[PDB]
Amino acid sequence: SRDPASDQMQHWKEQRAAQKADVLTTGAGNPVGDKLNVITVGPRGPLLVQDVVFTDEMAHFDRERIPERVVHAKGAGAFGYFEVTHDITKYSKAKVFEHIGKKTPIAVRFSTVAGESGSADTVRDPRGFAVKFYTEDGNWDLVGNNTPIFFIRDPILFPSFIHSQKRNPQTHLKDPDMVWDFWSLRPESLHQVSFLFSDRGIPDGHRHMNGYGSHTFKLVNANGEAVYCKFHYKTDQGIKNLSVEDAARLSQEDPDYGIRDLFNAIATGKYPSWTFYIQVMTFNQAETFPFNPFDLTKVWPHKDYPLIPVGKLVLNRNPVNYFAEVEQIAFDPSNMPPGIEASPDKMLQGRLFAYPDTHRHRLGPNYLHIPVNCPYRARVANYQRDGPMCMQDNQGGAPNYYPNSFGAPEQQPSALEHSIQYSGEVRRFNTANDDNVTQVRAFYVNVLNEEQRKRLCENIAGHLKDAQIFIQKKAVKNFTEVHPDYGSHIQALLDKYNAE
Amino acid sequence: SRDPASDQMQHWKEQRAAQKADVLTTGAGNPVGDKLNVITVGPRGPLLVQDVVFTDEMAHFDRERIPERVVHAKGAGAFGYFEVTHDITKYSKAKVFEHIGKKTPIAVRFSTVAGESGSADTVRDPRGFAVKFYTEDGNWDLVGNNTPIFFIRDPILFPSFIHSQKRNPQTHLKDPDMVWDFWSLRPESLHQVSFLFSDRGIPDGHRHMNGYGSHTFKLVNANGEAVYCKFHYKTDQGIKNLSVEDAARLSQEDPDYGIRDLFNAIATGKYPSWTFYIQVMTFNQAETFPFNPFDLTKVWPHKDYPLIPVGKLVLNRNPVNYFAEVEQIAFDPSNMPPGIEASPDKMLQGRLFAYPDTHRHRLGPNYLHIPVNCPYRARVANYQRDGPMCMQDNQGGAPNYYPNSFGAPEQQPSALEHSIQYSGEVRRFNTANDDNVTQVRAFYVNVLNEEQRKRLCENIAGHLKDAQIFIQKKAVKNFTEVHPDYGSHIQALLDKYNA
Amino acid sequence: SRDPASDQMQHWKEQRAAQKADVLTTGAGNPVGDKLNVITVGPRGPLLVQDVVFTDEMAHFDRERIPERVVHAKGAGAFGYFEVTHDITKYSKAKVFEHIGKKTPIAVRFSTVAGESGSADTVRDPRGFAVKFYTEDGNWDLVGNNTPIFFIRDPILFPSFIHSQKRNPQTHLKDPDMVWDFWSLRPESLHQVSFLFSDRGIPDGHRHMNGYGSHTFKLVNANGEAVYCKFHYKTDQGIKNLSVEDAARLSQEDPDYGIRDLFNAIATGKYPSWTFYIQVMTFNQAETFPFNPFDLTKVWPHKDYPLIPVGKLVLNRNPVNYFAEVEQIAFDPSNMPPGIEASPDKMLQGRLFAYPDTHRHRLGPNYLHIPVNCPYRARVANYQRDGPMCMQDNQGGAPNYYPNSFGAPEQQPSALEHSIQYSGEVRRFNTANDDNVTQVRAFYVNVLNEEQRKRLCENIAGHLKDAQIFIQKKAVKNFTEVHPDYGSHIQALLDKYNA
Amino acid sequence: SRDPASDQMQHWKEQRAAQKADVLTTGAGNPVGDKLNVITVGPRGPLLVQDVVFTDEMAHFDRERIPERVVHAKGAGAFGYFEVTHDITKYSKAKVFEHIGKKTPIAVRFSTVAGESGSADTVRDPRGFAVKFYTEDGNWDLVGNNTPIFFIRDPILFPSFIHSQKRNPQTHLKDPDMVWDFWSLRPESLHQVSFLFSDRGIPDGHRHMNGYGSHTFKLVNANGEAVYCKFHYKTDQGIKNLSVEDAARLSQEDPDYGIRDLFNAIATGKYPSWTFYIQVMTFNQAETFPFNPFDLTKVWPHKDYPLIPVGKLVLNRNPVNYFAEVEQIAFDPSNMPPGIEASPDKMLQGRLFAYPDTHRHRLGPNYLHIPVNCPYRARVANYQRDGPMCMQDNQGGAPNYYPNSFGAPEQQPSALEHSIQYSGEVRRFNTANDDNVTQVRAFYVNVLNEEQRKRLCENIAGHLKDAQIFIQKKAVKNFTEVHPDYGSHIQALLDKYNA
Ligand code: HEM
Repeated sequence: SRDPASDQMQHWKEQRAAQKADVLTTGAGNPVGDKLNVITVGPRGPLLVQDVVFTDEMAHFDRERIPERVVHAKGAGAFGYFEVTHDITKYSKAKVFEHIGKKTPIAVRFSTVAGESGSADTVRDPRGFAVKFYTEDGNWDLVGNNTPIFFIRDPILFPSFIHSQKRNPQTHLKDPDMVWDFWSLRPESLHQVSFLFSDRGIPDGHRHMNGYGSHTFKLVNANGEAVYCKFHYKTDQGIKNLSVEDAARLSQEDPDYGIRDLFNAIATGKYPSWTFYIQVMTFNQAETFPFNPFDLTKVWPHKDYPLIPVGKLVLNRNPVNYFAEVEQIAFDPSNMPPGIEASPDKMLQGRLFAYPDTHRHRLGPNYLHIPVNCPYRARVANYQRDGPMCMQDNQGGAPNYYPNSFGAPEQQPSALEHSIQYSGEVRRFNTANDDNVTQVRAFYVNVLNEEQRKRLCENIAGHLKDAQIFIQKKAVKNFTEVHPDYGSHIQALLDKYNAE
Repeated sequence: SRDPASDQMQHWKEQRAAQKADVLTTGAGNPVGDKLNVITVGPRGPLLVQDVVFTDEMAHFDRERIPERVVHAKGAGAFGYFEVTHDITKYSKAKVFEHIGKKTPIAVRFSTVAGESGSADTVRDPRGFAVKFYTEDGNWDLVGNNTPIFFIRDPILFPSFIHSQKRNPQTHLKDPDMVWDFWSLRPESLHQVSFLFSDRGIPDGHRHMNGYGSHTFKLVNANGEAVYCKFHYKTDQGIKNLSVEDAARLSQEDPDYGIRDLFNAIATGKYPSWTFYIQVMTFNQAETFPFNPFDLTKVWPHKDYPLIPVGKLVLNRNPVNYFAEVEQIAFDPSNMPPGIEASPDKMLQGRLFAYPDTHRHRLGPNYLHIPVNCPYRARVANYQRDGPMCMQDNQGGAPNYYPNSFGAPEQQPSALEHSIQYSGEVRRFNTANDDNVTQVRAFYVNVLNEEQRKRLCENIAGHLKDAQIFIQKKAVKNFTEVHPDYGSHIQALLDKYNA
Repeated sequence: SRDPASDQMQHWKEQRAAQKADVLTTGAGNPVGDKLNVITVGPRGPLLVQDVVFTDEMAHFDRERIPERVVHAKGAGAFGYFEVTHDITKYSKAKVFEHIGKKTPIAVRFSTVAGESGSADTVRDPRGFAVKFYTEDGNWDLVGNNTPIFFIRDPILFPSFIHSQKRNPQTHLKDPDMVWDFWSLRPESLHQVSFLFSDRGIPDGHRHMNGYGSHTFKLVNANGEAVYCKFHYKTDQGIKNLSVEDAARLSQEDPDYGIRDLFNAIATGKYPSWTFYIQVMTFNQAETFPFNPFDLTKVWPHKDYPLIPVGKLVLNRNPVNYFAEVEQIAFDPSNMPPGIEASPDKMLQGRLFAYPDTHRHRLGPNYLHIPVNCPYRARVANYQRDGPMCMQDNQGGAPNYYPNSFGAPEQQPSALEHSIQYSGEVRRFNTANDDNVTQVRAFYVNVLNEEQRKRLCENIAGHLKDAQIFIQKKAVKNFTEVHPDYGSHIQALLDKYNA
Repeated sequence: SRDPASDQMQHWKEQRAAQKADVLTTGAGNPVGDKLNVITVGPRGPLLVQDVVFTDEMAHFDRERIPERVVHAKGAGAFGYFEVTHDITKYSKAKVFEHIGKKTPIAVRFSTVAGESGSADTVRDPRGFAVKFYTEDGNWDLVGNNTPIFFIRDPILFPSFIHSQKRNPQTHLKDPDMVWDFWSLRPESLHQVSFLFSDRGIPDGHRHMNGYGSHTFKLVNANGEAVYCKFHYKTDQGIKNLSVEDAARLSQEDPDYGIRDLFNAIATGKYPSWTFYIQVMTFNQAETFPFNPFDLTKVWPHKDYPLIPVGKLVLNRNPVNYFAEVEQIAFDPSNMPPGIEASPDKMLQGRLFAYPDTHRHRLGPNYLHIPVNCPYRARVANYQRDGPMCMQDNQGGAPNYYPNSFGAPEQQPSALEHSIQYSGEVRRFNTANDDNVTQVRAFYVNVLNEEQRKRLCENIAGHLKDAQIFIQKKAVKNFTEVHPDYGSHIQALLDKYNA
């Protein structure tokens, strides 16, 4: 008897008490007489095409892999439910918040960012925290990170930013030169960078980290009244991080540390919890705000905008088949039921398209048919048909054009989006200098203390030292802008490494 | 009011008595407030990405199409069942023939060959007749034509043959030069060609034609006793053909004539029936045979090898969704359950690979998950895992390696194939001159009569006339070899057009 | 002898003078000893996997097909060039209009709409006229129709519209009930419908018809000044249309009529020509305009906005390989270089996404790498990388992020788009009643005459008759709205067939 | 300053002396005015679809990934050439061995086995060593490992094996239970296992390990004379392995150790070298052979079958774009030009299908079009056409069927394969007990010494200990068979960890 995660097979066999083994068939259901030997003419003769038992299995085996997530490749999954503990209907009408005590099945997948499919879990990198709500009014995907902000505030830079974080095109190796060249050119990433290289940079598992929606969403109540908000879910298991020494060791001792940890916790009745809160901001305050409420590189102070309890997030069920329930799960930020809408956030606007579009590539056009993704707690009925690998009945033989005089599904005028009044030219408004220091300075100071500030600079210089000097300079100048000590301290550390 | 096929929508609505209209939702299940208008900034402003309702619908619509079958593109489908009427267990042990009265669900798809997705039904071209059996011991796919023979007897020429029958690479139009060049170079196709251009060349619907497995298959009884055979299923609706004049008209009047014809039949309780027969040849007669018993360009005479009743084939249900139940159904000749095996037939040997292979591209690696294809009458339990669009539970968390000491599915020693002894060199044995006239002559003479003979020659000349002269010559030479009158009669008609 | 199209193979062979035949290799380049026979153990033995020559060919053959266009499936292509004859640089700064006498290689593909890959050419249906300009400032695609307007003015209905125009979900047969139920619910379709069922409904070939960009575009000169416009290209061969009878016959006699006709013309130095014109409208008139200048269901009168000659369109080259140069060619209405931009036109706004989106599914994510589609007359240099089937050098080992301090490509501030001021709410503005009879009436009256009016109603009634009475009424109510005579005349004809 | 590998971007910038930066364009070649800001209505307004610049870049970025190799995912690549140093023409007629001094361009990709794309290099696992020769007679792919043998000898077990080597279906974590349960059930794996857990198990880079073809191949000379053989390429840099402690540290310090190490070597004119040898066995000795000459779990003793020098392998060129030149390169063992053929080896037989098949899925049906894969030193001319992403001219408008009378490519009777006479029943001959200890016992003793023995038993026990007891027992049992001391020693170590 070892950890539950190790006795998977042992427990699976223990479930089959007196039941005899199933009959080994092919793909079509035909039984196999011998699957341990290939057909040949003579004991030492060639293999003939006749062996359809071989090909069948082989062929499929040849198609086991699928393209990995362009980002957030390495991750882990689990299931549970979401419970409403407080009434916040005066803000949103969403069926998911209907009444207290209302439980809604959910799905969650944690992950890293730049790391590829075989990468290690315990490494400095933001964390992925996506939640899928199977509500009556359709599925609701809340794709969030473990940090309330981000490096850039314009989607048009994302493809590049990520490129910089990955491997070099020619060498296929991590390139500090790329990582900092971009960062040193986009001083807006300062905030997030400070947060990334801090202690929260390497959480001690998926259960010891918080979660935020990150972007600014919009909420609408049964009276068409709208208000902005931010989603936050605090770990009831406490915030815990691994030291640079431990993460590095575990990095190779157990690359799937995060995976194992989560699985064993659940398998042993140690179901992980998270508390759901929302920060509210009326339209009025939205203006008075000293910054761009929709600037992903900014946060909403808890003093002027306190968190409001909403419910609880609980994970009490591991997946049965990783590939089918995790690797295949897809979250779409556009999946928002009535009561929840988007906002003028550029990064959010650009995300409304990237995901569904990429899913049609990674999984397929009809990826919403795969169980995990299928909105079973709803009733899909529209005018879409066909597509490769079309499961179900393709909606049978119902009219496939709207409108029509034959009782086919109709639109519901109560599901209408909220309307806002905008005005101005239609152009590319430069947001490069939307103040990339203030909020950062307040963080380096008040938020952190001596120890942290020291460790932080250390963490940074340890990495930034491996870049060219001309890049090192730019970065420091940006850091100095945040605070004179923030810059110098790093400079001092670099001089040491640069020395020898 | 009108034919049931025309009142589809009307009947669908009629089925919804008091029921109210379902709520229109996006793909994720989210309800729509208005699907008749896109979101814009101002009544005359641009469109914004925010409208996911629009993109959701559009995006999917942009991915409705899938690659059509490389062959037998235009077809029709229907469902029914197979019923055993006579006991033939002394030949095969297949669970499908188990006991008399045993009914097994089946699927059928009729089709043409060269014609693309938008082609017309009533056209001179072989007909496709595939039957999928959902038996306990797995799915059984009997893919067959409406003709007992074929043009070539070697798979390595199929790709070319089909090419010659399709459009020209540069112009994209049917090229008579291509069609006859290949045929004039492969006299073995004479048999099938003679069949093709005869009256049966254009059946009057899919219900008035017979079906054959064509290939020589092997049967294995409960005692490891093997014997060869050939499947035949006769139309209980009689054999009817359309005249050149009629087929031409219908070719444009109603291109989907076949589809509509079948659909209304079933819809009107006029369920089509087919009688199942099998020709048995023992291993002994297998040698005595004057030809190659596995030669696809040769038939088994009903005199020496009479048909043996097996059962009935009935189609009593139209598909609910064409794309889902028909355009997506896949048939694999490899799908043969215990009791039925393949044979040394080259053309079939090459067919054992091509289908499953082509299916993984047309539909996908896990196409066997698509309902119509999934062998629901059996229990799939192996060590295959993953693959794009993986439905089901991927077999859950069960051992994924054989062997193993954890109770995973095991092989069944009783499903072992039948063993045969072979011997000789492993090379490319030329089968180009395996006699391409003997049976063909006996066809042109005894099988047909004055009228048919005349019409046939006419049908041929009418087509071959559009090809180059030097090609015409070669073809005539090959016909003359079948029968002196066969050729000359053609040559005569040709001179007229050519003149 | 015969037409150049029929003697394809012949001329190809004639091109190989004393040149000996190339050596037949496999896929990887290895020579083939015999491709006419498969490998087996003994003459009558089974086939073995060893024969990779067989599999290599067979497999590929099993993957020849690819999803056909979701719309405008059946088409024909040709190549030529565009030449500027008049100076309009005072309107647009586009490099393609740079100076008079400037020639720019082009690509063109004609098509139908609902008809699948196998359908016939000579059929009542709007025609597709796309043009690809291989300019220095990138490729510019001018995806147009043979009609200046369309059935609907909102993209969110298109999916549905094309659905109704196609096959029934269950029967898979054209369904008049759908076709008219939709049209009868969207009176905005009247205009185009009236045009479609007119004599221009079935052009005699692709060379005897006009083309228009249909949508309203925006033009910007070297001084940031922008004006709206509409593209029209008239056939220098004249407007010719086949009669109902003729088209019907040809619909089956030669389903590739349009393909054959165009190929031969080019083949015999009868290079088809079209003249390029443009309708200009300043921002001022854009307001005064009694209608919505961006309403695809409207037209700009020639009296108020005359056509202005710009250049000539010449097709002087047939494709060498249909599949490679035509079936694979992709047009993106989004591909507009500096000097030409989009407009508030909802229909056009939605198209900006639909095309590139579907191309990545039909052909692949790197379809811009396919020769015909690649913008060879320009230098592609960005930060995009990887992707399935990545041809070229994936841009070598260059910085793949922007910005950077390493010399990678930089943005050109001279290629900025034109900025326009907007304002208002962001919602779905209902544009279902933007007047659907005023211009339509002006067409039925002044545009046509006695004959055409008679023929039109005839054409319509002949079709709308096969629909359900309750549906028949609706349509008529709509036609009566356009003109009392328009509706009644149809009504009269209907009562006849309904009898 | 730093290693060449780190100063990539720097050196690329250096190459661009006085040249200005290229113009940043979209996919279609259209220039971009600002790629640092998305278009929105007002500074804080929503984003609109008009931003094709955004969508273009975005959409593509969304399709950057492609399925990774099912096996050997984490690897490195490089280019160089092969040079014949010795004459062996008396054995094979392959154009690559033509004459001494003949240089042929080659491609190489080294790799691990179970580890995924992001895994670490310095890990205990066999090493991938594939070579692609761009010969005149087509491409020749010699796909080999760093070990001369393998765990299993029948391909039908491969899928399972690899399954056991990877992650658990439920937990997704390596499962020592799976790894050993299979291994303990297939005693034939012993040989390879012993090698894997020896010091050669974790090579210090790709340049310090040897390469073998592993399988038994057949050679044919100009006079149809055939002999069997084995391929071996020793490293001219000597064999060097990292310690368990060292590999463990590098395993996290630099997971791309192997990639980096190789790149730099080449970048600093330290071009790695490998010598090519072959082991010949006539048909006669093939029989007298105490074992099955085609048993992949056996090796050919250098005393009875000495290495024969053939040439030199050199790698003098790094890739420019990893994705394009390395991640996309595909090696097909089937690719073997005249002179080199396969053998009855079951493991090889099954590989003749697996690769070309898996490639058609991972890259595409026309993957042989991607440069690195295209056989540029040969002329591809066959009868294959179409296929998704069809680059080139699809062979233009040439006859697409065989045979034909128009000068299309023709087969070369001199490229016919070598024929062998086989005899016996066609069934699944069990090969589970083909002696799994003899050659292993010889390895454990004479091959290794005290140190190695101890270190091997150590390395094994270190891993085998994390498996269930019952599994531990079976393993030891198998080990004991090899040699009493082999098993006991392991039993000893085990007892300690177990207690
Ligand atoms: C908003 C409505 C429309 C939508 C969403 C739409 C969508 C499409 C799509 C998805 C394709 C398939 C592209 C491919 O796979 O190659 C297509 C092709 C085509 N469409 Fe439309 N279309 C619309 C309106 C029109 C109109 C009004 C015209 C003419 C101005 C037109 C002319 C064509 C032509 C010529 C093609 C063939 C281009 C090619 O082969 O790539 N379409 N359309």
